[PDB]
Amino acid sequence: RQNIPLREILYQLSPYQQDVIRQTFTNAPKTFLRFFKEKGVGLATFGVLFFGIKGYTEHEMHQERLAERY
Amino acid sequence: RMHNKIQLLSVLNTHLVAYPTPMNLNYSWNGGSLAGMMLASQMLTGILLAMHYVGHVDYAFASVQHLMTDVPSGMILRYAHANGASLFFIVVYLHVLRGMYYGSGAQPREIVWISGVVILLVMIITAFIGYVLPWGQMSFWGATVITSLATAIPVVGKHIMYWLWGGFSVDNPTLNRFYSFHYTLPFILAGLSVFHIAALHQYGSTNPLGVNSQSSLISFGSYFGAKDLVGALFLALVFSILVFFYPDLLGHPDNLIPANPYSTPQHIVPEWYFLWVYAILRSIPNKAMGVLAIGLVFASLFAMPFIGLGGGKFRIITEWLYWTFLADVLLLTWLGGNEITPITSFVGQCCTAYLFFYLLVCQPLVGYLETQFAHG
Amino acid sequence: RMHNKIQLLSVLNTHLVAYPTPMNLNYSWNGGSLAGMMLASQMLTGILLAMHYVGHVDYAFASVQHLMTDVPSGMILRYAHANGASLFFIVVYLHVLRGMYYGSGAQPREIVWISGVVILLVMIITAFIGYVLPWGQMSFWGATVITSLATAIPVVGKHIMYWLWGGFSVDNPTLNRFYSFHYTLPFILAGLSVFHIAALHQYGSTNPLGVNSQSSLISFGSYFGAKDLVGALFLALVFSILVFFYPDLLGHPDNLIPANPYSTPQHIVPEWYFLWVYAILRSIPNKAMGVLAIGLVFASLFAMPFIGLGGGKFRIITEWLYWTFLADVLLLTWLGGNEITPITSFVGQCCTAYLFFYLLVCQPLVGYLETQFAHG
Amino acid sequence: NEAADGLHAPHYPWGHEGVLDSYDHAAIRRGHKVYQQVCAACHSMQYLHWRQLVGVCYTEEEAKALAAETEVEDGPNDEGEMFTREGRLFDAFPSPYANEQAARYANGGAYPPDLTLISGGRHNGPNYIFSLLTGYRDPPAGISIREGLYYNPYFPGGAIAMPKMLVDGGVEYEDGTPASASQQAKDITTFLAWASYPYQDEMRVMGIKACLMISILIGFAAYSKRLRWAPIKSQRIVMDVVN
Amino acid sequence: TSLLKQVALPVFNSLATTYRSVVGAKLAKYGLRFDDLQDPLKDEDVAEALRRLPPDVVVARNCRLRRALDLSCKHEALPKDLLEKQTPELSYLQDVLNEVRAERRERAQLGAPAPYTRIYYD
Amino acid sequence: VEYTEDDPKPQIEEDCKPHCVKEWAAYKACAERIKDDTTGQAHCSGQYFDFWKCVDHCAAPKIFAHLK
Amino acid sequence: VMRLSEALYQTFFKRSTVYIPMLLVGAYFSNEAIDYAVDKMWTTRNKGKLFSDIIAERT
Amino acid sequence: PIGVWSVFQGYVTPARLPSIQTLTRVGAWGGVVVVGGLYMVQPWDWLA
Ligand SMILES: CCCCCCCCCCCCCCCCCC(=O)OC[C@H](COP(=O)(O)O)OC(=O)CCCCCCCCCCCCCCCCC
Ligand code: HEC
Ligand code: HEM
Ligand code: HEM
Ligand code: HEM
Ligand code: HEM
Ligand SMILES: COC1=C(OC)C(=O)C(C/C=C(\C)CC/C=C(/C)CC/C=C(\C)CC/C=C(\C)CCC=C(C)C)=C(C)C1=O
Ligand SMILES: COC1=C(OC)C(=O)C(C/C=C(\C)CC/C=C(/C)CC/C=C(\C)CC/C=C(\C)CCC=C(C)C)=C(C)C1=O
Ligand SMILES: COC1=C(OC)C(=O)C(C/C=C(\C)CC/C=C(/C)CC/C=C(\C)CC/C=C(\C)CCC=C(C)C)=C(C)C1=O
Ligand SMILES: COC1=C(OC)C(=O)C(C/C=C(\C)CC/C=C(\C)CC/C=C(\C)CC/C=C(/C)CCC=C(C)C)=C(C)C1=O
Repeated sequence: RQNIPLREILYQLSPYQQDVIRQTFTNAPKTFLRFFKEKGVGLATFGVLFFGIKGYTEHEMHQERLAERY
Repeated sequence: RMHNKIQLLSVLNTHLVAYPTPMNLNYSWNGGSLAGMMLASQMLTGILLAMHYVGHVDYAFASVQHLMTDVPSGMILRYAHANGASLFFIVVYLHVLRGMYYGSGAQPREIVWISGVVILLVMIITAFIGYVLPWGQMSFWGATVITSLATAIPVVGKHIMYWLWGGFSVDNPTLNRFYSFHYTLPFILAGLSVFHIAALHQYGSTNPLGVNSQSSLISFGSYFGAKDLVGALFLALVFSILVFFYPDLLGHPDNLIPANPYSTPQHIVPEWYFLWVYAILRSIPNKAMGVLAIGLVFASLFAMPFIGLGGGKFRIITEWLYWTFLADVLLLTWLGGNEITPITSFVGQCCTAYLFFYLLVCQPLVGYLETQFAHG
Repeated sequence: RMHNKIQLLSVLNTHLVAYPTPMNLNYSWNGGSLAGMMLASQMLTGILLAMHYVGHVDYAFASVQHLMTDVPSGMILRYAHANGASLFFIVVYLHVLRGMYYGSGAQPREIVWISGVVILLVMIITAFIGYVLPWGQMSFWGATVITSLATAIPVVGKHIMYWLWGGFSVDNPTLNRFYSFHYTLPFILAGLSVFHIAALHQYGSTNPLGVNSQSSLISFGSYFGAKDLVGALFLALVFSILVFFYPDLLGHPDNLIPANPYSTPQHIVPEWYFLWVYAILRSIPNKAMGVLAIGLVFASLFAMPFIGLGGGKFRIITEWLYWTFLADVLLLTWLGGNEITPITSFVGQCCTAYLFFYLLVCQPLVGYLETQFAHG
Repeated sequence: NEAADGLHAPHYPWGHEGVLDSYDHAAIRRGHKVYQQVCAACHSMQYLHWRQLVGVCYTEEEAKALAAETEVEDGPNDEGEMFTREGRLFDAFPSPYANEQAARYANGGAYPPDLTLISGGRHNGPNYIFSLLTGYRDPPAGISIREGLYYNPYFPGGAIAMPKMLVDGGVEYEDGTPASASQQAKDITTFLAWASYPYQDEMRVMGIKACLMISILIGFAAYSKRLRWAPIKSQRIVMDVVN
Repeated sequence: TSLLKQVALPVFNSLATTYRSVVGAKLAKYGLRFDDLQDPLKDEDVAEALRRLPPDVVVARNCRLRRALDLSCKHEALPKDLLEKQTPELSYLQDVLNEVRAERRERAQLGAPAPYTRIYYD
Repeated sequence: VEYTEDDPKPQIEEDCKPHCVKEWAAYKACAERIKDDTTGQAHCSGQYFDFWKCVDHCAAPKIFAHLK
Repeated sequence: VMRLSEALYQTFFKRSTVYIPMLLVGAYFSNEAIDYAVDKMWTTRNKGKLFSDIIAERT
Repeated sequence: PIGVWSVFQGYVTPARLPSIQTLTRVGAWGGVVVVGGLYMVQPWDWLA
């Protein structure tokens, strides 16, 4: 099953010799900031393009409705 | 040892229990299990609803109402089916966008991408003919508008239209044949899903790093069963909220009026998951050109594993253009729900042109430039 | 090779083109491909039928009549779907009798036999609830007589019965759920057929000589394609005769009367392929004992690979006893269409006793005596 | 076009809007009485039965007495003829007309639609219904209305065939509530909102239980996921590669 | 085109150096190199170039990929002392791969195919 | 609060009308400017809708305060 | 740090045929408690609006 | 990759492309599809 040549030492601890969810509270703000640091540019360019084009379209639609008035 | 004695134990053990999987898969690799679970949910709730639905134009709406009020747990089943269709499309669309972001269709996984595009086309047809079954105003008039696109084909257009209708208009034979086709096509979806999954198990999954992962593989059953359970519970929360608190949020109020072939609604719109195709169709002032543009969109989806270069995080120009593509498809979704207007026609035309530009110009050429930048 | 580069072509080549098969198989090894062809024909005709059938009381009979006289090619489709059930059962029964004659379920093909027995049970349930659908007198009264036999299990009787009916008698909920269950069960039949064929391919087929045939194997796809085509053409001739010349020969004239819950017909008998079980049930003067005997027949069928010793020729005592068993089963088939008479009750009791005697006493003990005679 | 769209209706503070809130069952009872005395002269509500009002709106005996005051066609008898009888619990609400065509003929060509699902069958359902019932205003300049039609800016197109039907004191409530036009409109809008979603309270109770259970199970499943993945997330790999 | 294509190459070189700076900053946190981003399953020439290599180079490449995948599972980066030593642009594969691709281009002008196929499993 | 047999909604709607004097002025300007029309197509439904949307948004929570 | 007791382990945890009935009785009582809490909160919030409040008021 | 990567890597040459005789004999299947469609539909006045 796909022999891989490799030289290493691997260590593993029992899952009943460590904690489960206690470190999740410590790392939660750091992980939040790291997520937004990594995906900040893409989410921002998505938001700018989508909301800008939607806002321009809705504004010009409102102007079109106003132009039909008497 | 015990699974070595029976074939069915051996196949299940190999492909579900001891299947090697990259250890660094994140939660973007849960869309497939969620899509399979939503297909199973749709099949179960549909089989249960079929015991009370009558596929006749005099009894369809009335049997829907009777199932809603008088059948025990019938409202839960009906709302679960109608909103599980939308959650099925959400999960599948996010799965496809994951594949588009990571370039997962590339070699040696062209068959997986092609069977995926086949699955998505079958899914679209299944949902469209299922929506006609309540026989409301939207159910009648959307089937009228969409099946009237066959007359864009010259010479033999009206003949194919009348052959599909069973008459000169959408009526009872259309509803009966749509019910039979709608009962049938989910089993083809189950077969296609089995083939699609068995195609992926030939080589394995890709990882978020985009590198070869054969040095770091762990068993699927012990590790990714729990990781899939977590995502299934997050999906069950959203499913519960949609079924019990906002059941008609993703629907239309006109489908609660019985069908009238002599008075059309003012705003005929589909379900939300067909709105981008509808915007592509409405943006072009020619029926044949609109149908051709939809066919070219799906041809570009088929041709992705052979024209697409460029993948995940380390290929940064295409990674930035992915978000522009995502904004474009959501703008197409929003534009479909709005009325015809010169500015919406212009913006829809520009958005369709950008979708074609991204699919056919950015993915080959920018991918080739970044391969030359990184390894030239 | 071109088939070595796509995994779909490799599986299809391995299991349909180059699969090694014994070269001395006679024409009694064509039962399985004929059964698969009949299953595919039933699925196609039914999916076509469901586009004109309405699964509601006060519309079902009229929809079948509109199918028969107004739908183009509708009479051919209905008569083909009705007589195809009979031909499907003829072919599957001859297949089972072949396996009984040759000892085909023995080691290592016990999974093949067990999956076959499961397929037969699902076929019986599918055919019964599909026979209820036209909503004639025979449909209603057979569904009444069979489903009101759950009042033999103590305490938990009429609760299960009323939950099956959706009410207090066979009515519109029973028909409406029977339509959904009948549409759904043949896909389970197709999946079980695929699993059944895949279980045989682990070890390959037996031969008429009953010896090891690993030395003399030839390709399936060239030699056994035309051999299956010949038998398929014979089956098509019989099928065409039944559809076009004697379409109502195997049926019952009472099923052309609309169902009346307040008037019962003089003689209530099922279709011919259910008649042997009906004779076993009707011969015993106790409902719970009749259901126990019906369950015991299928339990002895499941236990056949683990108790049955003895195959085809060169095992001549069990070979001769097979013909008494065949006569017994055909006698039970004849007795089910008669009236209840003391002589017919006595003869049916003797036939049921001999059926159990052959299945549970002759096959182990006479087979062991044959092994002690031949190799002792 | 704005005139074809009609005037949008404001958002009123309904007491059943929140996911924690039930219906006002006293208002359903008063809304049904507006239905019997004003609505039902020309509206059918063909998917309601008197059995469904029990435990929501009336007791069994009150609903039986209400149903027994209606004439229901039944048959055929042993002589093959059609007769009439007292309504019962399983009977549906009486329809004022036998068919759509006589309903159109009695109302100038316009068919008054069924009100069982009119609340969920309109955009912004209860608010539109209340504003339509209390909103028969004077037409603006340049808008003329033909005979047989009445102006209502909430109706799309502005020209409705339903006249003003709610009047002050036109219903005598049995709980002492004074019956102005707005109170009658609010009560019948509450009854119609119940008619579109008859199991909203039960659905919300089940949804609260489901959301609580799934939210606890999410934490338990996250715990069991992190327990299984802990020997991998904390493993130590040492190799000779430095790069 | 030749009049403007004389100086279109330094602009290409500047964009390539900026691209490699950004991506190599991204790669160095995982301990990867630019040549580790090439998959033998994705390209049969890379699969051919990888079997032309001495065994210690392949062992080092596998070790780096294993370390990066472990780091990706742990949602971590390399520590500062390891991160300052990372050399993302030290090639081990580009010469062999360039030779393989030149051989394949040479065989194709004479109508010959490459003497290898894709990696086929099962 | 005391519930009245008379309708409180017209009084509340009349009370909110000083809060929307600008839209009323725009509607009256429209009604004056199409006075000499002869084609039968000039109408002032949009400015009318603006004024009544303002009044409705004012008076909506104060209407249900007076109703049981 | 915190650790399951040995004597409580040997009784309700070592065999699955003892663990499963304990699981079912705990499931029953958990469902009863969740039903009680949800119903009490709903009836307290919507007091005076239900049908049973009107019926008990008319006594 | 095999589609456009092969064109960009210079692996698609005239000596590797199929011949004009091969393109003639492969493209002759177009008449088979036309006559198969005419056999299936029979939409002609061609029989006279
Ligand atoms: C006349 C009709 C009136 C209708 C009034 C209601 C219209 C819609 C509500 C108002 C929407 C405007 C603010 C929306 C804020 C949403 C959040 C957001 O953008 O954050 C995403 C995003 C968040 O990034 P993340 O937190 O990294 O995900 O924020 C940005 O990146 C900033 C986005 C700024 C770009 C959009 C600016 C507004 C476009 C208006 C264009 C007008 C063109 C005029 C041309 C004609 C002139 C004559
Ligand atoms: C004079 C007979 C009559 C009475 C009484 C009557 N309606 Fe109307 N109703 C009509 C007609 C006619 C229409 C349809 C008008 C049209 O579509 O142009 C209608 C329409 C409606 C509509 C739908 C409007 C729309 O936009 O589709 C509702 C809701 C409604 N009625 C409710 C009521 C209520 C509540 C009452 C009692 C206060 C009532 N009806 C009493 C004749 C009546
Ligand atoms: C074996 C599988 C299925 C069966 C038997 C089935 C059956 C039915 C039936 C009888 C209805 C009409 C009842 C009603 O309108 O509420 C219906 C509705 C519908 N089905 Fe399914 N279905 C199946 C699977 C699916 C799948 C896979 C989808 C995928 C999107 C789907 C989408 C829909 C939709 C959109 C509706 C319309 C719901 C509405 O608006 O009321 N169904 N289905
Ligand atoms: C009913 C629909 C589908 C089901 C049940 C399904 C199932 C799966 C599953 C279980 C996986 C493995 C893990 C994962 O990536 O989530 C997978 C992977 C994949 N799917 Fe889907 N899928 C469906 C639809 C699609 C569609 C519509 C597409 C594309 C158009 C697609 C393309 C892919 C690809 C390319 C992969 C491999 C991605 C990778 O491993 O990196 N699938 N699918
Ligand atoms: C729709 C129903 C069925 C299908 C499509 C099917 C299909 C097949 C096929 C294709 C074969 C290989 C060719 C042949 O020997 O005929 C086979 C063999 C066999 N089948 Fe069936 N079968 C069906 C029902 C059954 C049933 C009902 C039984 C037993 C109760 C059964 C038991 C067997 C056995 C024992 C063999 C192996 C025979 C031997 O190699 O000696 N099958 N089946
Ligand atoms: C997807 C598969 C199938 C579908 C959709 C289907 C559909 C139908 C329908 C709509 C009817 C009622 C119309 C009529 O009776 O003419 C019917 C009747 C019937 N079905 Fe099928 N069927 C399927 C497969 C089968 C199979 C596999 C069997 C037997 C093993 C079967 C046995 C019957 C029988 C005996 C009747 C009664 C026909 C009569 O007496 O008129 N069906 N089926
Ligand atoms: C690493 O990658 C992988 C995943 O991702 C993390 C996975 O998740 C899975 C597991 C796959 C799942 C859960 C998807 C479900 C699979 C399919 C094929 C969906 C279609 C199947 C259906 C709808 C079954 C329903 C039909 C039935 C039961 C037949 C009818 C019969 C009866 C009702 C009796 C695998 C193997 C995997 O390798
Ligand atoms: C309210 O309503 C409406 C819908 O609905 C919910 C819609 O979706 C759409 C628009 C949807 C689009 C453009 C995407 C989906 C498009 C198509 C063409 C769906 C495919 C269905 C077809 C052609 C019907 C024919 C059915 C067949 C062939 C049965 C399948 C069987 C076999 C192939 C053997 C609109 C406008 C609509 O207003
Ligand atoms: C005249 O009278 C008679 C009939 O009538 C025409 C008959 O046919 C039969 C033949 C029937 C027999 C022997 C029994 C059939 C077997 C079973 C198990 C009964 C059918 C069970 C039902 C309908 C329960 C509901 C279940 C359904 C619909 C499907 C279950 C779903 C799955 C397994 C996935 C006899 C004897 C008969 O004398
Ligand atoms: C002892 O030696 C053997 C035999 O004896 C000589 C056999 O006979 C067979 C099996 C024979 C087979 C598989 C052929 C018979 C056909 C079957 C079972 C299915 C019938 C299907 C037909 C005619 C066409 C169906 C068409 C379609 C389009 C359905 C597919 C659906 C989709 C693609 C969506 C085997 C394996 C064997 O070892």
